[PDB]
Order: sequence, then C-alpha cells, then structure tokens
Amino acid sequence: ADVPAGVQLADKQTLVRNNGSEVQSLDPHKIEGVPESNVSRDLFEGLLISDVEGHPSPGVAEKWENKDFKVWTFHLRENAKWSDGTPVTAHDFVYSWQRLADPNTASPYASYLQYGHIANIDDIIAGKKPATDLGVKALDDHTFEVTLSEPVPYFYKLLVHPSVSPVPKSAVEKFGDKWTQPANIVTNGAYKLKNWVVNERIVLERNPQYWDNAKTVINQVTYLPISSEVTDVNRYRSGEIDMTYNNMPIELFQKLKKEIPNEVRVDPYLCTYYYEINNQKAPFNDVRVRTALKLALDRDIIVNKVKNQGDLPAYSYTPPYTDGAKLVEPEWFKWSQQKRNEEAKKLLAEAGFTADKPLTFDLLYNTSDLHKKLAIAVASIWKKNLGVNVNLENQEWKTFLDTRHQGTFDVARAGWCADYNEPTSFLNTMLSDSSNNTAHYKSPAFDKLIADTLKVADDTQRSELYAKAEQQLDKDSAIVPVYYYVNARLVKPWVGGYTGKDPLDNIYVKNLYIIKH
Repeated sequence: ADVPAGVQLADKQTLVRNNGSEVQSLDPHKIEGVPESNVSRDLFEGLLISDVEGHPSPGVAEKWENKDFKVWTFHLRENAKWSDGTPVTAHDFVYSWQRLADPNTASPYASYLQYGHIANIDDIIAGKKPATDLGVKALDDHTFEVTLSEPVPYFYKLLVHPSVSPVPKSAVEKFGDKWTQPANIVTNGAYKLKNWVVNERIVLERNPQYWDNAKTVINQVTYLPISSEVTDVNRYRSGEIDMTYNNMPIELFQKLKKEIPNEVRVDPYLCTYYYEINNQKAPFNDVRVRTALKLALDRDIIVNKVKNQGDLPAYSYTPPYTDGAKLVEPEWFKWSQQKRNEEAKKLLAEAGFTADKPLTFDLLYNTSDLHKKLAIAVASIWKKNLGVNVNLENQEWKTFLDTRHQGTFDVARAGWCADYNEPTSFLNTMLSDSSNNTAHYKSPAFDKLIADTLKVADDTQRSELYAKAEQQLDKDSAIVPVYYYVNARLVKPWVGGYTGKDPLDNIYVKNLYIIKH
C-alpha cells in the first residue's frame, strides 16, 4: 500500500470483506469465480499482478521481454519466497502450468493456456501428449520462458489471473486435496491462511516472507460468505463489515444512495449479466426457441424499472467498452419491445408451441436476493410477453457452477467478468472446446472467426473479427444478454486505497489501509 503523506493510520489494521458465497476451493487450478479469485489474489502471486488502478505490473517477475510476441522471457525477483521461507522459482511455474494443463487436474481454466496459445496445449488437453510437453521451461531458478504457437501481443495481460499462479508441489503431492487446509497450505502472496471455517469465514494474516511485505499495511483480512445482499448491507451498517460484496440489494439501494452517498461506490465494470441457455439440450438446441427468449425479455424493464442501479441494457456478450471492442449494435436492439414480442411469439409458434402445449422449463440461479428478484421479474416478463412458464430453482454457488459444467440444466442466470482487458477474454469462452464453455455452444463458424484473429497482425482487422464473432453468437442466440454491470458496493470512509479505477476490480488487500476513525 502507498499511504498518502499526512493520513493518520488506525492502530488496528484489520479488514472485514463480504465475499458473496462460500468459495469453490482455495486451489488456483480448481476455481473459476469472483469470490474465489478475490481470496486467491491475497494468497498466490503469479508472474504479473494488477496495480491499484488495474494496470498489469510486476509480480514474481520483476522484468520481461518478448521475441516476436511468441517467446516470452520472465526474470523472477531473487527474493520472492513462499510462506515457509523457501524461494519461489521458475521451476514452480513450470510445475504449475503443467498441472493446470493436465486433464487429470480437470481445471475449469485448463483452456486459459489455449487462450494464450502456449505450445502443445491442444494435444495435452486432448490426452494426446503428456503435460510435460507444454511449451514452458525454467532456464535457471530465476528465469521462466514461455513459447507460444503464434504471436500474441497481449499475452502478458493474461498473467494476473489465478489459474497461472504458482502452487507448491510438495504440499500438493504430500497432502492431495487437503493441501489447502491451514495446517498444510504454503502461499507466496501478501497473506497466509489462518482460519477456514466453511460457510462462516476465511481469515488471512500477513505473510512476513512476502517480498513486498514492508509495504503491506493490513495485518488481517476476513472474507465472509454471505449471499444475501440485504444481510451484507445490514452487517456493513451495523459495523461488522468494512466492504460489502459487489452485488447490491433491490430492497435497499435507492435508500442507501440517499442515506450514505459517499459510501456507495459505483464504477465501470467489465462484466455482462445474461441468461445462459444450455445449447445442447432440446428444445434449446432450436435457434427459434433461443431467439424468442432473447427477444421477449424486456431489458428496459429489468435494467431501469426493477433493478435501477446504473446498469446498461446489453445486446452482446463482450461489454462494448472492453479495450479493443468496436461492436455493431443489432437492429433488434433498436426495435420497440412490442415488435420484439411479436417476433418472439411468431418463432415459438413456428417451433411447435401452443397455448395448449406451452414452453415450460427451469431457470436456475445461485442463492441471492438480487438474482431471485431478477429471476421472478424475468419469469413474469416471459409469461406475459411470450406465454412461457418457468420454474425457478436456487442452488448454492459451488453447486450451481458444477451443474452448469455438467449440463444438467435448461436456462441459468450467469455473469462473466474479464480476466484480461481484451475481447477474447470473453470470446474464447464460447469456443467449441473451451473448458469455460458452460453454454455448451459449438459453432465452427464462430471458432474460425476467433482463430483468424491471431492470423492477422492488424488491430483493426482483429476488432472487425471480434465484431463478426459477436454477430455470429447473436445470430445463433447462444445466450440472452441482459445488462452490462456497474461495480456498485459500499466501502467505509476509513478504508483507504480502493480507487474504483480498475474495470476488472482486481483488488489486493496488500494495497489497502485503515484510516484512524
């Protein structure tokens, strides 16, 4: 943290953050969500990290070079250490990226190495070549070299993500899935794990072996798993919580902006809220059905009437303000809702649905005040606008993500936030073989468009190709875009260091501080 000249620090440097749900895991290779990544950033540090405004910056690697954007060489700082005092080396990165790639690990983010195009990853994922053939090597203990199969000028932007953080081989090998328990875990970020009580709290304490430890200010941070946005606000206003999770309750938000204006933080956020359709399950394998659902949903009602927190109605997957997005807004978004409603009804009637034999399916969502209220609203809108019946189902966060991966669903609420600021952080999750493809969408035409993006060495050709890929996705109605998020949360006035400038919201507790109050 960089404490401004003249700020008075609190005697007690402790923080309590709400984190939305119980995490899937603390193992960087077994996680895919925001709550998971929030804790991961304090415990495990990769080659690069985001600074306080979100720019990619030195992490374990203090400097790096590239040759033709295909061979990337990272020079690791000599004093990077694990919490047990042992050196972080380039060998730890070799072991870790191979473990991520290994199909036996079954990481939801195995495809992050395909997104960066690390040599031989397709064959490793497919079981055709062993994980030790991955194109990474330690040239010495402090030098990590990555070889890609084609030029990727934004490659280094990928490296702040938890999936490419190091994991300690000896703990993994000795303890298996219990390696992340407090008694067994070893970490290289600013913090160490002190306590982990499922569905109660995760408590982290400063890691004195962290190379940048002298600049760490917060001594202990607690992450809570509260999924009720009402409860989070209540425990924030009672004094227990210093920073809520960034999901705000419909019940209280309008009141909060008039009661504590200065605590309500609302900033740009590169995330998209949508209804994920299971594209491989009948009758959702019929484009008419998907298009009808997409068109009949009234975004103006959801965004400005029922939620009204500053979100923007969405017509694409990739947020339009992503660095490198130059998207074409489809004509259906400019129509009136009435005209969208008639087109929808026409397509469903064309697909075989009648008043006698209507369309009925499930709408799955993760336990939450906000998502339940939006799902009830969407169910009513679809009932009234298109004659469809929906059965709402809630599941806890970890279970909900597993259900989507299993494909044991019809339609699911969903949100995707960028891992790196560039359109393929979204678009690569819809590739036929992506490990992140919970939509179960498989389009050779879409796949081809993205493959072509690294076959040109031109930024305008790439942007035009991203735009065409979004059009192909839209043409197929793979999903139902609802809104682009804003990052709204409450932050006590005494929490310093949270700028709200990072559109990825990659917060590190090592950057915060508590002002005397």
